[PDB]
Amino acid sequence: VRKLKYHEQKLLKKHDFINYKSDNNHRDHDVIRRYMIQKPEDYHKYNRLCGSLRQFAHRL
Amino acid sequence: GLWVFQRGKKVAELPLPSDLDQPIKQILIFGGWIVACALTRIEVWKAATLEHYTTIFPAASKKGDNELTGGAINMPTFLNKIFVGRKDGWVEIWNVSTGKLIYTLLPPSPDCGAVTCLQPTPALSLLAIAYSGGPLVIQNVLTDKTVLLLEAGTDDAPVTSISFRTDGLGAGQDGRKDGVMATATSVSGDVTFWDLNKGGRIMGVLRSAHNPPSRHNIVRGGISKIEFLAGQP
Amino acid sequence: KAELDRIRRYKQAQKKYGRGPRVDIKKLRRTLTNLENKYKTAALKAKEAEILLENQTGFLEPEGELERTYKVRQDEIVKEVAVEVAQKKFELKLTELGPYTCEYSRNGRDLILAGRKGHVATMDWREGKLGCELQLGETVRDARFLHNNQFFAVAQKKYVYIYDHNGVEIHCLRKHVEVSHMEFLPYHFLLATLSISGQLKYQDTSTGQIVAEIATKHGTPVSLTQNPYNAILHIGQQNGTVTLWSPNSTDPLVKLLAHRGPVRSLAVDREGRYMVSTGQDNKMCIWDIRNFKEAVNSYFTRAPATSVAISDTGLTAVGWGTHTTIWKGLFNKERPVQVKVDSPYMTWGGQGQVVERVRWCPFEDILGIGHNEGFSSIIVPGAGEANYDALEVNPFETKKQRQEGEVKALLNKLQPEMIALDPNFIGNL
Amino acid sequence: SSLAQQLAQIAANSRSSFNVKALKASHSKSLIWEPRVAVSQTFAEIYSQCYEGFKELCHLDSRFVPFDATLFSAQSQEVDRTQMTAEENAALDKRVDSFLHLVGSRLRLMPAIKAVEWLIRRFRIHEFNTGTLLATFLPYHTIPAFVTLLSILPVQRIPIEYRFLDPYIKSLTPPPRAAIVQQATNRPDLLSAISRYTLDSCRAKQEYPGLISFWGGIMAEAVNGMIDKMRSGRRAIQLENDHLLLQQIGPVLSEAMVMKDVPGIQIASYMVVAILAAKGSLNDNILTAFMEQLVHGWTVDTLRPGLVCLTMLAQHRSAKQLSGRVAKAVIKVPDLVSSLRDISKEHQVDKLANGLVLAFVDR
Amino acid sequence: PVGMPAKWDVKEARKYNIEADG
Amino acid sequence: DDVRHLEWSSDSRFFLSASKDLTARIWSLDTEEGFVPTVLSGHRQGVVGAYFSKDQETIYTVSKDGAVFEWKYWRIVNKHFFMQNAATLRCAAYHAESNLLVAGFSNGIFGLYEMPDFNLIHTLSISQNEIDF
Amino acid sequence: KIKALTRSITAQQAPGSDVQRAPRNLAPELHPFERAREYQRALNAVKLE
Amino acid sequence: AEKDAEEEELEKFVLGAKETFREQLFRPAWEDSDDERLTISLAGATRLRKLRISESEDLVSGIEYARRLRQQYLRLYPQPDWAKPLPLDSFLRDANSFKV
RNA sequence: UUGGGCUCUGUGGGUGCUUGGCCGCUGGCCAGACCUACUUCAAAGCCACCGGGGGUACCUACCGGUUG
Repeated sequence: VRKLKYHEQKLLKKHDFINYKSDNNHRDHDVIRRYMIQKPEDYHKYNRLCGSLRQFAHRL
Repeated sequence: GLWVFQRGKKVAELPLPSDLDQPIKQILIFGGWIVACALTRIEVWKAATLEHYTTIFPAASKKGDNELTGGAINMPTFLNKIFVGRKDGWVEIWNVSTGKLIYTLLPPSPDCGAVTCLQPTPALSLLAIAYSGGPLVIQNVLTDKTVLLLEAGTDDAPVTSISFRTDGLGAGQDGRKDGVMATATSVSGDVTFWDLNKGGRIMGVLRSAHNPPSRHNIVRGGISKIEFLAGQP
Repeated sequence: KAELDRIRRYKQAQKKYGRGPRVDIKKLRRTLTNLENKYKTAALKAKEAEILLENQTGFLEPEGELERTYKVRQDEIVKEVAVEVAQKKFELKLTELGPYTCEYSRNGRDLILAGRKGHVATMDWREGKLGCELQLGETVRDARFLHNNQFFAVAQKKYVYIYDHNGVEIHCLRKHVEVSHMEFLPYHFLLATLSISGQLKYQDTSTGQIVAEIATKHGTPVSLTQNPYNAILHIGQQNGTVTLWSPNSTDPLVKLLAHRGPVRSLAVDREGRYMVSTGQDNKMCIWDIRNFKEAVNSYFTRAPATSVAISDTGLTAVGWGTHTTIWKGLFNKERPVQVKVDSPYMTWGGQGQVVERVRWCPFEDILGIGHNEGFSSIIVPGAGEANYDALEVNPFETKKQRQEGEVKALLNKLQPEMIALDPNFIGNL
Repeated sequence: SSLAQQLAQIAANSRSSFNVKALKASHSKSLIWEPRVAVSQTFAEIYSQCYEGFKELCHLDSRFVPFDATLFSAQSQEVDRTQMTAEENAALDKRVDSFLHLVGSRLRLMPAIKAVEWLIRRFRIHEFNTGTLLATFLPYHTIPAFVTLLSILPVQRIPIEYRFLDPYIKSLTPPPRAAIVQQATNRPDLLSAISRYTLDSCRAKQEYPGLISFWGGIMAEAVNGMIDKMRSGRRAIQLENDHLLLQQIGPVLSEAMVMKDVPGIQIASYMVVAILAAKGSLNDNILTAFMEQLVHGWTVDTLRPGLVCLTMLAQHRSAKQLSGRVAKAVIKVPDLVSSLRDISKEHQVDKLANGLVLAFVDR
Repeated sequence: PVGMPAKWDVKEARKYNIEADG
Repeated sequence: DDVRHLEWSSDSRFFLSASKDLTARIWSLDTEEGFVPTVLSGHRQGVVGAYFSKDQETIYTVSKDGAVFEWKYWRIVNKHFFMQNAATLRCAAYHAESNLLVAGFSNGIFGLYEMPDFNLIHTLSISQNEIDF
Repeated sequence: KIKALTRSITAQQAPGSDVQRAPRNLAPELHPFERAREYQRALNAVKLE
Repeated sequence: AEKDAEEEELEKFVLGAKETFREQLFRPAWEDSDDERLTISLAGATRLRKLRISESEDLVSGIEYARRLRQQYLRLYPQPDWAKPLPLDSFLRDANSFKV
């Protein structure tokens, strides 16, 4: 994957192999790498407990 | 008795003859035959039915020549035949399917005259017959012509175990040619290897592989058998 | 005298290359005699330019009247066959971490061996270059390369993670949960998955948004492959049916009545002419997949075949139980009525290692078998196409040609709405 | 790193190339040229340079006409080594080894290095036959061509014999025969590998006095160092070490002493036997074996030093009179007492003459 | 280090069985 | 594949194996003269039991996806399932003298069925977790 | 008659030159998606024009 | 003669000569009476299915059976090189030398 | 006690109670052998893990339909 040219980039605007929009700006392993979380599954476990706890605040 | 086991438990017996009084030393299965060699007679059972076939009696000249101390052995491509080594120098060729003494071969160097150990070769139609006076003789047995002659045994300590390697390499001072012999002796615990190509030089000896049979010591050293695990180093 | 044979090469030329019936026949009339003469010489110069091809194909022939091809040992092949590919008959002993899924690239230059207890490794197998060996802990369902040998994707216990050439996790795919089978659409950029709960997920691996999720209704899936010709996608369903799919059609697009038990294994030709599957009812049967017509009275396998994989030429590799057999002439493309192969060809033997996935090299004459004790690699002379085309797929690609081929492929990413049965449908009424 | 070890062993086993970095780095190796000049060089060009050199060597000797027929033929520009079955790679390694035995004398000459540079730059003898190529350049281990060999030599396709050259490959300097002889003492794998070479070139009558003097030198100082190792003074250890020494050296000397048509290596084996009876306290039956074989392998050209070896062997033998064949061929010596007086001006001859004349009493 | 022994695995061998000699 | 269950005869001359693949198999101890050892065909998931009667003609076989088949001589005389909402059949025991089949499930419930013909005696739930044995 | 098919990288670079030799097979079993890749090439042609 | 020397000059220079490069690279005591009376059919047993010449051959004597089974013992194990004097050589091949 | 010492490396056994190597296994093979048959009857349903708030044009799902 060379640095794409002018016409190839504007024919490929949404393209990137590395970041996807589903990857959530790689926030997952910014936090994993920063706080030494030895498993990404434990990231997402903590994430869903954050989500349920915060929607409990919402419905309060 | 001759019991027959499988998986650790007995699955058969074997009918010995009534006329038998001798301890029985060589069990040997080939062809469709189970052949046992006692001390001066050979009892041969048919193996497909475990049923007693005949009993082979060797000739006798001086009441010691009938003794059968080299055992008996089979060649690979020799059909219903068995090769016995006597207390004379003789090795006899017996068609065990029909009982007949078909051929007999005479020792080289008639001062050395009791066959202590014999083994087939990885070559066809050649034997390492092994005499009590020292020589290993290794022979054609349908040309009855010697291929090599070696002086392996001491007169005080002859070869009692002899075993070729069927790996296909091992000899030639780097190790790329076959022809590696192994021999041992009931008097020492040292096994001796022979390159076999040009004239069959020695190449080394494991000294005290097992303990030596020590006079005035209580340990029970010595050797009983050498076998190259066939096809393997 | 010889003009008859000229018309014969004209017949074979417009069979292989003419790609259509022919245009039958005022300004339109002369423009289509123009176009038809240019098409005639285009097919005839392609047929004449077939003589410039470098490599010949491998074979082995029964020179006697009693020596037969399934008896030939690979000591005999490795001795009687050239030393560069006698290098390529290698084995690789890995006992401790599960049965080893294997998969090549599409130039054959790299393989992943995934190990179900966790052990996933990406390598250049010819030069012995271990590009990655990641340990990964928990269980591993499937691994596969993406468009190059530069990114790979592995289906984990819960998600599907994708990784760079150094084995560094670029991202976790969360939207695909308990994916059990994967297939990559290469002319698209379209990572397609079956989960364990029967849900196709068609992603684009270039743009990164999932493009067509469709829950198949047939319960849990038990098989999956991919037609290289159509980009349509064969999932194998445990009522006995090979259910044939697409990102567009939310119904099954065509489902075939294959077997009686769960259909254990699937494969299709790269030319997309035929199909071979096998199930619990131990028959292994083939179809003329264009006409959707079972062309051959079914074969049997001595065990339920956990794998099948068919080659760039006609050889099929069925991996059953603990040893795998190859089969030569199962579907002759040039013959109208398909006859049965009376006897196999090159059985790799059973010595106590259950083969978990068989594969072929795409342009080598080797086969990569994926057993519980690791990866074994055997040589079998007939397989692999001799002549490649380095415009499309290059087994010897430098970094310049990797980067150029990647960006040309991204400029020719087909759209997911372009997938159908007959793929030359574009431009009809 | 189990898979790393198995793939590493596949990669070091790999005799071919599959990326363009290794076609260029593989075609780059050369004796004559530089890397930058050797990369961009086709095989018709190298065949022109070399085959000029092989025309020169075909003028200089005469046994190179069959290698014009095979190895330096006009058709051997297009023989890739790695697309050849193992019968073809075996036969081609036979012709390569016989050619290299034949060349190994004239190897300080640029026509010989041109012919060897065609064998390297096409047939990759530096990648397929490194034992014979190190065995042929190893006598000339002081000339700089041996160091160009040590810069094209692949570090992990070298026999374990020859792996002492690793710091000399690493720092490009020619090794001394102190190092060659020292690892020849410790490794019998090395000392046999030299003597497997030199005897192989003499069954085909392709010897030269640098090979003869080089081999006899290494056997000389090497067997000196081996006897100094094998001494222990513990009786069963020195017995077992004497047997091990005879089993190592034994067959090499047993052909070399009898090789009458090469009087050089005949004299070198006389030399090592004289060292062996002199410093090594070998038994009387062993020394009668050396004397009887010395007596059998006998030439007009090796009369005069062989008599000196009879004086050494008989002098260190502990028993009194000789045995048979020794007395018979020493009868066949023409100028006996005069030659033994000329020897006795510098050696001790009296136990040899005593064993002779006592055996003549017993005839 | 070079020349250390490999681990012993059992080498296969198509050996000759003798029950066809009869 | 794996073999989940083993059930003998009453006279201890035949026994029969409930798979983990899909099938059951009927097997001897010594060679009978009109018997070839044979395979009881397709369920959906894989059999958790395969039990004899008293009269050794009809053979019962109980899969994991709820279905229980009756085979005669070797085809199948009547396959019959039963409904269950979110659970799969994980154990089954058959008393051949009193002709009754219990079946414990993944959701803590067991069903109890008199079976010469499919006929529910009873069912109730004992756990919130699966029934193992 | 056991012949495999053998390739070295000599058919990629003849050694002694730098021509990346590019062989090509024009049998349509290796180049799928004629109408569709030429559609996407044509769409990029209009977008670039 | 069909191939002149000029034509072979042009065949060497133009076409290639790997065929000629390859061609230049590649340069009793006793008798048993039983084996007339030990006839064996070869296609009975599975291990003897594979030492007959053609498919339609069974009736094989003990002599011919001995020859085929010799050829297969050579096939599993070819004949060794050792099976086809000097005082120090005799000293090395004598085991009276190597004592304690 | 006619050498010793550190360090590093390799191989084999051990670190859980001893029932064989392989297969298409009630039998056969470990030198293998034979290779491609046989067929009356597609499928029973349910369930099936994406973090929180929010948008809904297009696609998809589901619900109610509408003509043709």
